[PDB]
Amino acid sequence: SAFGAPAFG
Amino acid sequence: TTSAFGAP
Amino acid sequence: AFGAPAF
Amino acid sequence: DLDIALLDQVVSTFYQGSGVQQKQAQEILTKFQDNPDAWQKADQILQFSTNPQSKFIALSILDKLITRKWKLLPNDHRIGIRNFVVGMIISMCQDDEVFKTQKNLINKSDLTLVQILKQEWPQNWPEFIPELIGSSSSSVNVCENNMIVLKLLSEEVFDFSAEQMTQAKALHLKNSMSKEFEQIFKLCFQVLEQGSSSSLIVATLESLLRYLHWIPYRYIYETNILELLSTKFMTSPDTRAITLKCLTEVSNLQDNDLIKRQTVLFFQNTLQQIATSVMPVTADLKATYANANGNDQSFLQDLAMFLTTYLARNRALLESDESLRELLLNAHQYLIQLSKIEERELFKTTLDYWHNLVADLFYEPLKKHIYEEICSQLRLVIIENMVRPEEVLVVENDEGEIVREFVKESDTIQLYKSEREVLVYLTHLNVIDTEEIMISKLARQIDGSEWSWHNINTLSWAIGSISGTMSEDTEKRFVVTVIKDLLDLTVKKRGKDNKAVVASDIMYVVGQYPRFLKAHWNFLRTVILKLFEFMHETHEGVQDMACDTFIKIVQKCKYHFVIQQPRESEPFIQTIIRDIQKTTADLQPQQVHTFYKACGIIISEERSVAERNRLLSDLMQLPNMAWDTIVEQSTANPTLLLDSETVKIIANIIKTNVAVCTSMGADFYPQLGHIYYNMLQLYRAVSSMISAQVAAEGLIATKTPKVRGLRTIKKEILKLVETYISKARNLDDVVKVLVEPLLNAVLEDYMNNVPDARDAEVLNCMTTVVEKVGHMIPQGVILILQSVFECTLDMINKDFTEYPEHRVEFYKLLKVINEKSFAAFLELPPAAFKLFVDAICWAFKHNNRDVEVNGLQIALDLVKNIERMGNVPFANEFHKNYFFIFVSETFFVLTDSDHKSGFSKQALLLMKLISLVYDNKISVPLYQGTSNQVYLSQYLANMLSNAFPHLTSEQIASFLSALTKQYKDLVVFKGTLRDFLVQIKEVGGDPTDYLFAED
Amino acid sequence: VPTFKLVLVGDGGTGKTTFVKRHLTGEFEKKYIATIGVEVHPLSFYTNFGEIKFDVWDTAGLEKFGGLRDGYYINAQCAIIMFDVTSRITYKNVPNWHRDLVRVCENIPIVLCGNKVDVKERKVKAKTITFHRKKNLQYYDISAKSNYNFEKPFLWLARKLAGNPQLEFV
Amino acid sequence: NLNELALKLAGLDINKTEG
Ligand SMILES: Nc1nc2c(ncn2[C@@H]2O[C@H](COP(=O)(O)OP(=O)(O)OP(=O)(O)O)[C@@H](O)[C@H]2O)c(=O)[nH]1
Ligand SMILES: [Mg+2]
Repeated sequence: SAFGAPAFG
Repeated sequence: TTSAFGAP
Repeated sequence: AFGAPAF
Repeated sequence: DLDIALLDQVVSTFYQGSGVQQKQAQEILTKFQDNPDAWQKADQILQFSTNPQSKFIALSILDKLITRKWKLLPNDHRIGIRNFVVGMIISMCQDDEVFKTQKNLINKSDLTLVQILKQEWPQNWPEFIPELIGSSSSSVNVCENNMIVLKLLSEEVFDFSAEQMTQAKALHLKNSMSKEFEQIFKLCFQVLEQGSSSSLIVATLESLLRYLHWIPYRYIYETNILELLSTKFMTSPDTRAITLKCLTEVSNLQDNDLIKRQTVLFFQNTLQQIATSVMPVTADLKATYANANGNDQSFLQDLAMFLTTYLARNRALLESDESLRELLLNAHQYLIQLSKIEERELFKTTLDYWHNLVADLFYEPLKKHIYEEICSQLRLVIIENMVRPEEVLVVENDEGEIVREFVKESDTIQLYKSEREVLVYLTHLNVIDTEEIMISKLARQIDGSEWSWHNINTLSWAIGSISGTMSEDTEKRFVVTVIKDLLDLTVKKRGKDNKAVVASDIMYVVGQYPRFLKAHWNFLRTVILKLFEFMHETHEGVQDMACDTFIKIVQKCKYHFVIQQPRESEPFIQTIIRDIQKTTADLQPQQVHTFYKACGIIISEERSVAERNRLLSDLMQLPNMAWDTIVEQSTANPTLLLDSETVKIIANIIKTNVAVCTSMGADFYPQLGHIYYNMLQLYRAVSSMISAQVAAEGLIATKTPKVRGLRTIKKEILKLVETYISKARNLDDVVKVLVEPLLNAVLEDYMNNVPDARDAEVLNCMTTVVEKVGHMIPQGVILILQSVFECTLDMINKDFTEYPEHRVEFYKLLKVINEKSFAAFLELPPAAFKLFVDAICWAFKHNNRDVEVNGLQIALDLVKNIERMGNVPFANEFHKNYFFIFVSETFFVLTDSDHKSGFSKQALLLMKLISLVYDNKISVPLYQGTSNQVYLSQYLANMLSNAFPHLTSEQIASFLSALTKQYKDLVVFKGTLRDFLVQIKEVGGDPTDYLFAED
Repeated sequence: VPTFKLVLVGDGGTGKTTFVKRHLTGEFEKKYIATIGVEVHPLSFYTNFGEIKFDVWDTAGLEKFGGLRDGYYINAQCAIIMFDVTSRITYKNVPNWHRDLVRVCENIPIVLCGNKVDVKERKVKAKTITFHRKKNLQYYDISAKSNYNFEKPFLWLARKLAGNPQLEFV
Repeated sequence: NLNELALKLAGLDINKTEG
């Protein structure tokens, strides 16, 4: 979570 | 897409 | 270890 | 803990025992020798042990003490150890049995004394050399061993002092030996001309060999040692090789007619002596080398080294005078004979010189007549020794597939190219002689007098190497003759075995003459069609030959396959594509893929884009129909991928696409688009199946045939995408069409796979994407980091050994991300940037070159990136948070034992970091009106004193002083670092060593 | 049956242990697990003149794991010096390994081996490799991973030690 | 031209027994 949650299309 | 391979 | 300062 | 008798027992067990007990004894010995106070056991061992091996180990412990802590010892101990070592050496010399049978212990003892000399001499032992010289006259054995001592001294001071000593200490010892060499030479010379004992004279010559590396010319040319060497010691069998070695170094030592005549003289004497006392020019060295009496093989090796070295430097000297003509040609005749010896490394040594000679003859053809007989001889020698130009590896990959692949830049291949270059020169020097030799050798294949698979292959390689040398017309007559003879030879030979050999050579030769092929379409077409016919031949190696030759010929002649030739109704590529099912019917998958790749090479030559796409479409018809069928079946059957036969078909479908894409690159786009979305969908499917089974059954599932079949599909898909994107011309379509679905498909899957199902190939695929279009996809780069960073890092941050492939690919990915899209780090939360810095420092600490290079490079690039931002809050905050982290971490790997491969980058990084401060590029204080310069020095001085408490304050100050004055001169800066590296491993280092550059 | 002590030296990660263990088990290890001190491996080769055996002393290349170092070389009857053609510094250290080796064993047959010739980005070019010439060492390009000249070092040594140029592995 | 040579090459057959 340190980089932030990925937003996948 | 045109296929429906799927993972059994 | 991974996070430690070597010195 | 261990007394003398038990140590002797442990030693004896280790060297003469075996198995577990031998292993157990080793660990005892290793602990014993590493004990700081073990050196007090040493002299008792040396005094009382009944084991020479125990004494060897005792001397090693002594060496550790001497090289590291000598200056801590009271002057009583130093003299005591000094006298003991000297006394021990003398005892073993007067003991004749020991002197003969324990050379390794005496050499070890001599080396130990030399270690003392490095500490004490000559400032605390000015009479050593005089004391050595006179002790030589007391005993013939002491005299011999003195030569060994002097030899080791020279090596340690001149040959191996770099990086082992500070530059200052090295200079001190070199100047010391230079000042006293006068009397050393006197002893050496005296022994050489008076000496009776072979072993004494050999030892003397061994020492002289090392002196010659560095001594002033006048000792060599203004004495008459050259005449003594070249006359007296060549007649003697035990001194021949070592004398040649000395003279070889002499040949590597002007406007001076005296030195010229002396250079000629020792060569004249040496050659004369060899012909008289050793062997004539007519001697069959090839057979002589083969029997190999004693050290004759080494002598002939040393002779070739001597002749090639001398002649490469001094040939023009021998040419400028016709009285030396006989000497010149005899020297070269010896070389011709040496070149026939079946010993590759020996042959390569001669070939390097022949290259020098024939090149000179080409650019100076007035000298040509002199060497006509030598060259004619040389043509035959090289032709008969041509090595194969191409090599193939047969390997099983991680999926159990047996894969062919061509070797790149091997020694054999490099040897071929050297041979070719010489033969090309020789062919021009006399094309008639070259042609006559090759034809007559061919005739001796036909009459059977020299027939063999090796000889016909070797001749074929020679013939195929001189394309474009004879002029086009002569080349034509020559190749026609050769192909004619080979065709008749194939008919003449009995057995499918021999026929296949000659046929393969016919195909090799024609593939080497593309100008010949391109000039005659009917013949070129005939060649291709026969290759097609050979693709049905099950005889071993034939189909591989046919496919290899095919793609090799189209590589050179592709243009003639896309245009419509005269007397053709269509470009031949249309003919090839149409019959592709018939032609490739008997081929193995890998071979079929090579065929398709070859067609791809041709189709890329079509300039009309509409027609190129049409050709591509027709080429891919068979795999597309198989693919379309399987796509339809996927709708009708959810368990489709459990059929191993279907998996295998799909694998070959993708491999076919990879093959064509490899050769077509940017032109492959329409075919890629036809399958892209369904392919990505297939990827997620097979990767899910793998991860599911690995989760349920563990790591052993990875070896199962089912999983490996699926992983093959998975890897070939990544390979196809990587292959196109790396070759793409249209970056817009890559970004707008390809990248986003690719990232969604593989990054999410990678993230949710169990660790033992994650393929490192995903990272490598991402590296290619970022390298190509990373500057255009800042949001895509961020998505990559969010998907793979933490989960991959957690796989590789427990130890330094697990998941070795992910480790390498991870830092390759990080490097290109940091290179091409540093903007991604500017938008991310501090906790993650911290993880990024942690990962870099983690790469520093690896004893793994493949990981450590990138770790250093990333750090270098990162500092370069932030410095580039200028006076800006992000840059300034980075400096406060991480400047000293990088400084200390860099200093750590610099001072650690096993990170030497990154030394250059470490030094550069340190220079760069020091530059940031001492060039005032950091606009902000680094501490929580004191200037950053003095806080840096204070930080470093305190850091170094803590890490290395045995260093004096003056050592540290003098070191930091030099460092902060040299951070713009890389070469000097490195030298100062190496000096520091030397001094931190010993006590009592001279702090004035760091003033070496200034004076 | 004669047994010959073979010492195997060279920089860390050059492939000494993976070379030996593949000769022993047929398996190729991907991981780099640094040797500590030395490991002794019996290694037999069946020839056309019977069995020949090597006691392979696989030594540590890393300095911190060096152990007895040149103490391992005593009683050696042959040797292999290994370097990595993907790493220039491993070839640069070849004279150092050779130095320590021949100071203990002055006249044994020695093979120099450039490993990992299967890798695409080769750094130590073939033209550069010449150190063995003046030292009278044999040289081979090898690859423990891709089976290139895999048996050549042992074959050459076996012929030198048995004094039999016709010796073949069967 | 190389018609004669092309014809010869076309006849290349490693399975014929006319050694
Ligand atoms: N590509 C390639 N890799 C190889 C080859 N041979 C060995 N390796 C790899 O290189 C690394 C070398 O491992 P080791 O054999 O343990 O290295 P070493 O020489 O024993 O190092 P030390 O024990 O520290 O002296 C391993 O990760 C191998 O997988 C090769 O021929 N080709
Ligand atoms: Mg090892």
